[PDB]
Amino acid sequence: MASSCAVQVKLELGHRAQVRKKPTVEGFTHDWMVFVRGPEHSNIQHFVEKVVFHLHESFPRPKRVCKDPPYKVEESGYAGFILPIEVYFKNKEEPRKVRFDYDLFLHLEGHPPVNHLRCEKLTFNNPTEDFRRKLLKA
Amino acid sequence: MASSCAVQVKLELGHRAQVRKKPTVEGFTHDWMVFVRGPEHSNIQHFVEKVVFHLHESFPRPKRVCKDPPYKVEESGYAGFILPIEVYFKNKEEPRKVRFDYDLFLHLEGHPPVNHLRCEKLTFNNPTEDFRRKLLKA
Amino acid sequence: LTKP
Amino acid sequence: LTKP
Repeated sequence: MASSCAVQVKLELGHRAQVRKKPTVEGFTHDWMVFVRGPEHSNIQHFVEKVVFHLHESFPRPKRVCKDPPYKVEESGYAGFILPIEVYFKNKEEPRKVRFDYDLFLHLEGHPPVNHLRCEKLTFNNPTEDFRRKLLKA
Repeated sequence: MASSCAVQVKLELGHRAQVRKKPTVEGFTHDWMVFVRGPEHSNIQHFVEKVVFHLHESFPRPKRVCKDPPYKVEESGYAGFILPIEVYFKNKEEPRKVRFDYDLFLHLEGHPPVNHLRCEKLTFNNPTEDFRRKLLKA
Repeated sequence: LTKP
Repeated sequence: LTKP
């Protein structure tokens, strides 16, 4: 074994938020949608087991898991927050996952809707053969 | 569209030069052996098709091929020279080969027997499936 | 607006 | 020695 391999994949993290016309009963003022995907519709399912979106404690059932695309959550509330996103790979070893602190921000009323995209590069050094294969079918 | 991949492999270029106690008939004074192999006893045959050792015109049949390990030439002579070495890959694309200019150098009598080792790391960005598989069994 |  |  001399041959070394480095694999990169691109994730995208992003979200939409817009002002409701009529606030909800809880006084939710905004509707929003956060998600994770690969670019140009790449099958990230090949190497992603699951994604967990950690909503703020103010949310009931805050820890939201998607095992299958689309990796997203659609919700209503009243303010933005730091939104930890855990992406879990189909990997027998390190890294088993990765954490991002996703700035889920809203805009005030009178301002345009949020439409935010955060591109993220992951690098893997000398994954197993199995994981290298899933990574690269993606 | 998400997975880029890069692969380094190591080669070793190297040579052993040694004075003959008795010169030959043509006035060759040293015996030498140039070679190409992988480090840590790697089997570079998986991605090497063939090695060619371009000997100086002063040799007859100067262009020497090895398709199979060992990739080496053993010869007698009376001086060192620049010794181009082409390594050809089991590759249907670019790069199909690589050329090095090797310093096959001798030491005069009285001096020690030569034993040199040159490292080359090679980089292959986004090879075909087929060659990456070949690259990584080695 | 942000939730602590 | 070396051969050009």
